[PDB]
Amino acid sequence: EFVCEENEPFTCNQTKLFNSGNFEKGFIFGVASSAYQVEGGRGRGLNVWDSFTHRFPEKGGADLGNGDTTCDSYTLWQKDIDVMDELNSTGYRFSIAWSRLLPKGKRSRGVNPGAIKYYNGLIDGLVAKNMTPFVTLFHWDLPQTLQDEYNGFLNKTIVDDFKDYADLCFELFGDRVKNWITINQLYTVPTRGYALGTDAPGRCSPKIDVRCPGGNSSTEPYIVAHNQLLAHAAAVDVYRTKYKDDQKGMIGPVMITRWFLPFDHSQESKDATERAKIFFHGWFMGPLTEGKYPDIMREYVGDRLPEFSETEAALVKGSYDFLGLNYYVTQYAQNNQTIVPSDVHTALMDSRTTLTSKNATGHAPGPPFNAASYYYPKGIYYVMDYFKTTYGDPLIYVTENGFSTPGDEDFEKATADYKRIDYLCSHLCFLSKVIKEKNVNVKGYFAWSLGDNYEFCNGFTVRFGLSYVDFANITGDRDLKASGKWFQKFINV
Amino acid sequence: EFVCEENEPFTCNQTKLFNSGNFEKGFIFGVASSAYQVEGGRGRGLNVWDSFTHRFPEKGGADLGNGDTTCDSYTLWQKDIDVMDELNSTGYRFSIAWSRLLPKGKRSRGVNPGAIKYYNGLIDGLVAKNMTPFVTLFHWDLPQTLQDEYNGFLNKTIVDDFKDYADLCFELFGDRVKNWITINQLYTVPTRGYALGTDAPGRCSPKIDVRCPGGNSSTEPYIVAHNQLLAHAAAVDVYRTKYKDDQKGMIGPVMITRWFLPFDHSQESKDATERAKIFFHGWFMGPLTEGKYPDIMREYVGDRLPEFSETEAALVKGSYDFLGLNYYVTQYAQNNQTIVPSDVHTALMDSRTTLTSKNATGHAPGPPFNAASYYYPKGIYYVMDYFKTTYGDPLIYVTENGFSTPGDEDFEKATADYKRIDYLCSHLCFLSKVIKEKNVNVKGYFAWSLGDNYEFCNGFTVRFGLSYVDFANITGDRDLKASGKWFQKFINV
Ligand SMILES: *[C@@H]1O[C@H](CO)[C@@H](O[C@@H]2O[C@H](CO)[C@@H](O)[C@H](O)[C@H]2NC(C)=O)[C@H](O)[C@H]1NC(C)=O
Ligand SMILES: *[C@@H]1O[C@H](CO)[C@@H](O)[C@H](O)[C@H]1NC(C)=O
Ligand SMILES: *[C@@H]1O[C@H](CO)[C@@H](O)[C@H](O)[C@H]1NC(C)=O
Ligand SMILES: *[C@@H]1O[C@H](CO)[C@@H](O)[C@H](O)[C@H]1NC(C)=O
Ligand SMILES: *[C@@H]1O[C@H](CO)[C@@H](O)[C@H](O)[C@H]1NC(C)=O
Ligand SMILES: *[C@@H]1O[C@H](CO)[C@@H](O)[C@H](O)[C@H]1NC(C)=O
Ligand SMILES: *[C@@H]1O[C@H](CO)[C@@H](O)[C@H](O)[C@H]1NC(C)=O
Ligand SMILES: *[C@@H]1O[C@H](CO)[C@@H](O)[C@H](O)[C@H]1NC(C)=O
Ligand SMILES: *[C@@H]1O[C@H](CO)[C@@H](O)[C@H](O)[C@H]1NC(C)=O
Ligand SMILES: *[C@@H]1O[C@H](CO)[C@@H](O)[C@H](O)[C@H]1NC(C)=O
Ligand SMILES: *[C@@H]1O[C@H](CO)[C@@H](O)[C@H](O)[C@H]1NC(C)=O
Ligand SMILES: *[C@@H]1O[C@H](CO)[C@@H](O)[C@H](O)[C@H]1NC(C)=O
Ligand SMILES: *[C@@H]1O[C@H](CO)[C@@H](O)[C@H](O)[C@H]1NC(C)=O
Ligand SMILES: *[C@@H]1O[C@H](CO)[C@@H](O)[C@H](O)[C@H]1NC(C)=O
Ligand SMILES: *[C@@H]1O[C@H](CO)[C@@H](O)[C@H](O)[C@H]1NC(C)=O
Ligand SMILES: *[C@@H]1O[C@H](CO)[C@@H](O)[C@H](O)[C@H]1NC(C)=O
Ligand SMILES: [Ca+2]
Repeated sequence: EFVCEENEPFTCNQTKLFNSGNFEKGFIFGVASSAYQVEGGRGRGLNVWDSFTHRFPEKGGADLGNGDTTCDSYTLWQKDIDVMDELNSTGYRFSIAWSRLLPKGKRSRGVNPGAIKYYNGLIDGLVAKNMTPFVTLFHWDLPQTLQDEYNGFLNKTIVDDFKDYADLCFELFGDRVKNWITINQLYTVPTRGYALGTDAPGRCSPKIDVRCPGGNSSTEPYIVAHNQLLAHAAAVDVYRTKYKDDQKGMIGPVMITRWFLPFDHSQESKDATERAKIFFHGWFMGPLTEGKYPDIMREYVGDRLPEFSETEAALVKGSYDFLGLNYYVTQYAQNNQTIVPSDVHTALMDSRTTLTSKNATGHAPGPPFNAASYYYPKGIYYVMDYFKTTYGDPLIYVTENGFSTPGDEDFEKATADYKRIDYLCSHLCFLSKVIKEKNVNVKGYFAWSLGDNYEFCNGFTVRFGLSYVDFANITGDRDLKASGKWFQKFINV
Repeated sequence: EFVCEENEPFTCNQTKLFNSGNFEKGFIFGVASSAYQVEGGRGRGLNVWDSFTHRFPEKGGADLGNGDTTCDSYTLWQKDIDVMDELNSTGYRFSIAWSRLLPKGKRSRGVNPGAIKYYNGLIDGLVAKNMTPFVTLFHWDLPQTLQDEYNGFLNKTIVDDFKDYADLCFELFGDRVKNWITINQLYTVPTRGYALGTDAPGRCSPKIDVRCPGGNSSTEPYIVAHNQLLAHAAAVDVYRTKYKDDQKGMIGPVMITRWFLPFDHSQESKDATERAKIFFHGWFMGPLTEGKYPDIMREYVGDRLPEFSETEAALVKGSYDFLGLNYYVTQYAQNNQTIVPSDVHTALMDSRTTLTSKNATGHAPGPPFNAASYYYPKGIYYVMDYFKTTYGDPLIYVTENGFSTPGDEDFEKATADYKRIDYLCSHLCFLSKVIKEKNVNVKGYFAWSLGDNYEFCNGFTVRFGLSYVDFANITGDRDLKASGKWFQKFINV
């Protein structure tokens, strides 16, 4: 029995006391990436994130970076496998770019054969290395023409287009791909893309930001999330009834997870802490389980929250085989019953709560994570436990988990990412405890990311990768950082 | 009387004997640019050239450059006026970006107010500086969603969308803008964008280039050019019936002009030289004057050449008030009746001619222009005379004329662009001769370009501007090259 440390110093970076043997045999220790962050613009059509970044370069990052060239994994895909081979990664999570397979958006307008060859090459390369291909259908890279036609997910037309795109993917790669993920972080797009206007497509209220071409921020996020659920339900419907019969695989969505703590020792904070969990996670888990949003959210939002039809409710309910939970940090929750003017009101205010980084006394829950948050290693223990106890204990994979490091660090400092090692071992340490003590059904962990790449809304100012990628010499060998070496030795027996 | 020199050395760089007084008083000596090459990606939607450059970086230039930032005239628009003020330029030619005023392509989908403020600022700045606003409605920057919906100009739908977009421009800027241009270089888009696949949208035959997503190099160019005439006629139709009554302005198209010489002293070359002029110029000038395609083109192309309807023929005929001629170089023409396989045949081969840089004896017609051609100063004299005699009422504006300089030249070499001075004075020299001797109705000349910018299909490998723009320091002062100083002294007499 090992005592996991919650604050510095950390002894989990020693493989003598912390190794893969602390987890059950067959645990998936892997890495992850996103299509827009690695692939690039070559051989693919323009998507919504291209338009958002090009029109508002600051919104895509302070460095004004974009997903045009990044590390060019579309051309250097073999290099990613080489890094994984050195990492002994048994699995890998990547995204299929909709604007690559369907540059014109719709399947009827044509399919890019070069896209199929590229993805087949990567999948076959993983199979030759005996790596499990975790595939994300949608990673926020919606084709641009779809947004210019029916505003993307704001219209229900996207459900049919997403169905056809998913239907084509199963026919091409379903023979080898067995882990299908529909959408990554369902909560992110309606909140940061349709309420705050900080992500693509950039819709927000005029008072929230004049740069937004338009938006309401009080009705659009609920509409977009409602149509996303219908599209996600339709994709699961197609896969099980046509491809699961022969390919024998599972399909499941991925949710963003955060742990919540009371701001102080008051009952109002305790209710606000519970409300934060319900609104942040139950907003989708409720429909995923009972086919309807939580009653408290339904009461609070009222008519601004749409409702699923009888046909839709059956499809949405139980529309998952596994859950790709992603946990990064823990935040404190407090009560905020302040009435807000309509011009600046956002859907995030409907919970009547305020999320903070520090406690009432200014104490952090853990070591610093980024410029404006701190990571709480025990938070992942709570998140897995919360999902297991609140919902019928499902098959859970840690599809995304990582630590941000400043990009201005030189090669020696970036490779010596001992802080990244501390983040990963500690979170894995509490992950092992919750699997053992609480019997939580967690079988896979994917560190984010495989290598340094473009970060949404931040450009290249920070790095999440386990392997350093000198963007001045992207064709050069991508050496593994000290965190990468530790992860391989952690896997190695 | 000055003896115009056709080859080196050139004595036309002395304003003492060759100045603006050689032209009639009120002659417009100005500069020109295009939206995609100067404006940038900020505050505008994605167009077809964005997709072309992003998907095929090599096709957009060896340097892989694109129109994302270039000289950033959207942010530094005052700098362009300052350079023109230093040049004593009496006029200026610019383009209104369709993806800027209408980022979604269709007028019903919304109008960008920030675009209106930007264009009004430039127009108002020009008026305060006594600058003549020459506006090009379309400079090949078609909105991407329009191409992704109805294949751009390949469909007749483009006529209605272009009509509404042109109508909006007259309503906003027609109070001050009096020189409206519908399309720039009508011949270029069907040939280099739908036959060779070298320009946007990149449609070409599979054998011509596998990189092209698809196209027929023998049928698509004639269809696209047919719809351009319908779109061009519609834009003129709107201006005359609604705005010409009160605004009192002129609207006219712009065509690319080349002079042709026999390859050798044979009759077959002489026949081919006459055919080259008909196919290069008469393809549109014929319908613009007589309402029908040239008879020789109709016989040669046959069914692959479309025909105008009775309603369309009346609208297309006489759908111009002036003609913006652009002349750069002269090419030799020879006969070539070689039958080509259909899979590799291009529409350019329908003339049964071959265009060469040198004649049969290997002699160049003039001093070198670029890496693979030479400029013939007397060619502009022939073009004005040929257009005047073949097409009565020859109201002619020289909308584009310039000399390219290699980008690898350092700051000192680029500023000392005496080769550009030699090109400009000599072409202007023959321009004065044809105005007097041949009595051609030429009133304006626009040198290309105002400053160094992105070059289509070439990136930033070459420079056409009269003022040096250090692209590492785009916000820095844009000093005038020796050609810019000469041009000001040419006017300042
Ligand atoms: C006409 O062209 C000649 C040839 O370039 C110019 O003479 C150059 O002047 C610059 C600056 O005075 C010198 O650096 C060059 O060395 C000169 N050329 C040569 C070959 O020595 C002349 O200044 C130009 N004059 C006008 C009025 O444009
Ligand atoms: C663990 O971290 C400490 C922190 O400085 C470092 O010195 C040590 O080399 C690391 N060991 C391993 C095995 O990662
Ligand atoms: C595991 O990592 C080692 C370290 O380089 C490598 O040699 C080996 O090939 C890897 N094994 C697999 C199956 O990729
Ligand atoms: C959804 O699709 C079609 C597209 O033309 C349109 O008629 C309908 O009004 C759209 N609805 C919304 C809310 O945009
Ligand atoms: C401050 O944080 C600590 C742990 O980080 C927590 O125990 C304490 O309750 C917080 N302060 C208040 C007033 O709740
Ligand atoms: C409570 O909400 C209001 C408006 O939503 C906001 O201005 C205020 O800062 C919030 N309270 C705290 C402590 O952040
Ligand atoms: C959002 O829509 C509602 C419709 O009830 C309206 O009352 C509100 O003013 C809108 N928001 C903004 C910022 O206009
Ligand atoms: C870039 O990487 C390549 C790898 O093959 C190497 O040969 C080259 O020296 C590197 N150049 C620089 C400037 O780091
Ligand atoms: C452990 O590492 C060795 C190389 O040191 C490698 O050959 C072996 O395959 C690794 N173990 C597994 C299970 O891949
Ligand atoms: C002509 O250019 C010169 C630059 O030397 C400038 O000072 C002058 O004001 C200009 N004349 C105009 C714009 O009438
Ligand atoms: C445009 O082309 C498409 C076929 O891909 C179709 O919607 C339509 O028939 C065309 N437009 C018109 C006006 O016919
Ligand atoms: C080729 O051109 C040169 C000058 O440009 C001329 O002297 C020569 O006679 C020409 N030869 C032909 C047309 O065969
Ligand atoms: C004549 O045309 C054919 C096909 O376009 C080409 O292969 C041949 O080189 C041409 N002849 C000359 C002399 O260029
Ligand atoms: C182009 O179209 C013609 C007739 O429509 C056909 O004969 C030819 O094969 C086509 N070219 C290609 C490359 O398909
Ligand atoms: C950029 O240009 C400005 C003005 O020309 C100048 O003051 C500055 O020193 C330049 N900086 C660099 C790094 O070239
Ligand atoms: C010559 O330059 C001066 C500079 O102020 C300018 O005012 C004038 O308009 C220019 N043209 C003539 C013909 O003087
Ligand atoms: Ca770009």
